[PDB]
Amino acid sequence: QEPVILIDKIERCLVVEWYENNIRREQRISYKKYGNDKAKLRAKELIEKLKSGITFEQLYPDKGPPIVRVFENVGVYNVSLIRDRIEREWRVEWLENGVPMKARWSCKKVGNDEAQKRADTFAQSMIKGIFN
DNA sequence: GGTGCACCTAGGTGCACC
DNA sequence: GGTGCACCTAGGTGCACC
Repeated sequence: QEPVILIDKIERCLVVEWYENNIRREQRISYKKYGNDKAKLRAKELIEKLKSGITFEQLYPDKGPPIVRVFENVGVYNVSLIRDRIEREWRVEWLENGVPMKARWSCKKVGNDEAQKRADTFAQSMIKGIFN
């Protein structure tokens, strides 16, 4: 169930295959392009990142569903953090007095990193109990 | 036949420009 | 302040050399 390096001599590429929950996911590294030494090193780098706890989506957000829910229904307020590729924005959803509410930050303005930082700071500070 | 450098392309991304 | 559209990187492959 740990991440593993596979060889595809027909495609002339490595394949780093690992399992999250019960789903398998692979990432190809062509040694036709990168070469044997570089490919093995970059695959090691990805192995290191997966050892750190990084998930699939934060590595390849381009791949997967358009709307991704980082977490949802967090106890009270049912706080949720969402990444939306269609509208290219970071959103937070919660329930204040049984009322659905949401905020959004664009990525076109500040970028993926700052938009995630502001949405995360907003959401976790909401869980701390200091926002209206 | 195997290998990897050198190009090429499509699509995400975020800055500049008002 | 919001967009358009100039960049950038990843992914794919031909092509002289082992």
